[PDB]
Amino acid sequence: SHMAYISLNYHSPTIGMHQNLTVILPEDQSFFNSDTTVKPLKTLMLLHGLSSDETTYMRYTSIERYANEHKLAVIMPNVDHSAYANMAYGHSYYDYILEVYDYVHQIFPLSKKRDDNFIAGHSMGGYGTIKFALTQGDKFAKAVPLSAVFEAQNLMDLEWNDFSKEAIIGNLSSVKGTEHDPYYLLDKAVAEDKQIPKLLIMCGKQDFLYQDNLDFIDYLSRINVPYQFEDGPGDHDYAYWDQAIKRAITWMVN
Amino acid sequence: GLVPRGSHMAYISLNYHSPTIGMHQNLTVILPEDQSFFNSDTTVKPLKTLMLLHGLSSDETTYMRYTSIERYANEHKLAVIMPNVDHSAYANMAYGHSYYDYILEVYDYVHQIFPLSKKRDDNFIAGHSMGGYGTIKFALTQGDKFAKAVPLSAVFEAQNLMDLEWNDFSKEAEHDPYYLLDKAVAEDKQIPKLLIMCGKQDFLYQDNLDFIDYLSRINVPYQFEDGPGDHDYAYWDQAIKRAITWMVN
Ligand SMILES: [Mg+2]
Ligand SMILES: [Mg+2]
Ligand SMILES: [Mg+2]
Repeated sequence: SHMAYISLNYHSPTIGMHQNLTVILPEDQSFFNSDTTVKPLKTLMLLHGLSSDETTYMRYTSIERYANEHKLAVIMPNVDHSAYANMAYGHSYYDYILEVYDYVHQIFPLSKKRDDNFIAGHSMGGYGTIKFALTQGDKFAKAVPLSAVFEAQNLMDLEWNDFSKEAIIGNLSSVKGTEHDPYYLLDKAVAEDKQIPKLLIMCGKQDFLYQDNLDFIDYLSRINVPYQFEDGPGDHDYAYWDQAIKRAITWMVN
Repeated sequence: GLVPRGSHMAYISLNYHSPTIGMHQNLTVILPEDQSFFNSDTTVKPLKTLMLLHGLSSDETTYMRYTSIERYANEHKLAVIMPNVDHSAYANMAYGHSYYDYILEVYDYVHQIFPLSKKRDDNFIAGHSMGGYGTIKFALTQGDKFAKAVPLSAVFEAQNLMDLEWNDFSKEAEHDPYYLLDKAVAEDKQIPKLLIMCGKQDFLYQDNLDFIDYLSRINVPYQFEDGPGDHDYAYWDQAIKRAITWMVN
């Protein structure tokens, strides 16, 4: 089992500026044989939080080692703070992550089947994960929010830069009951009979978001949305996300 | 889903384990951002592709740093593949007789995993110094794979291999362009269109004049472009600009 480690710098049409991506691509024998078709890989979209970039999971966890064991391609895009609340509709975080998805599935040998595509992330990346699970449920078979932001008030506790923080403060009164509120997205997804990915939700018991995580899964239980929840000792850091992403990858592929 | 306006390149660094040499190797790939790559509802448009071979004083980043090749390739919507063929890697490939195998492996791998045209008319090869020697060898033994070949300031023997502080054991431890040329002409093999370049102050200028004289006598067509320049990236920057324009037109 071998992996190709890829760094990609490209101009993003959605954001309108350059963005970096990390891609780890398992080596498959079909990729070296010019006479056979490529065998498409299972693929995880992995979303970092506000103190990270496209290199942090590589540096602060052993994710590549876990992915190599399970022959899992992983896509780690850079996410700028301004993507979440400073951009116009159509040019925001949501659109950008879907652009990354489309681009890497066009240019790399990644499966396009729902059963072969997963999404995961922590903190604001866990907010991203649950938003994509509830709006792009036909795209991802499984979703793993880690130490996730589920509530509007959580947003004021985070490490936003100055320009993004000003947009967060200025639009806070507009989050609840909109497409930016995970609870609203959840209620809507059920109503439109949308596919919801299988959910594995994880949080450490010392995390400042732990109780809001319990509140979210309690609501899931009350509206009969299936999920698995795993907790244990751990805080809001990569010592926990290293352990959690190892467990998540095993769960995803099996 | 939004698609690029105008011409942009993706800059890609790839590290992969090579089945051929059983070692990890770096590649640089510059890949045009074609609109089809951002539209999930269309088939990808395969791109014209250059395999570019650096010399023994370089690595897979040197062309990026010491020329403006990416700017030239962006203008002409050309994908460029720059494998590491550095001095230690080449020494291992030459000893194990795996150099052809490695470059062919790189070719096959990038055409499998990236949206690169597999048609001969869309595939080119180029390189300078020992990479020009390599370009000539691939032109004469793999003429069916490349429509065009551009040797820059080529050497015609692998003596530069010895220009490292090898120990005596390593020093002591069909690769002739002219033999390969005779063979290709005798057997009526396909030879790519040839653009041969060398600067007039290069120590290798006379060796290149000797080679094109032999191509004339043996009736192999070519274009030869020369001018002021020495054996350096000031020359290769200008030469690869010209080569890329020639390749894609
Ligand atoms: Mg973070
Ligand atoms: Mg965060
Ligand atoms: Mg050389």
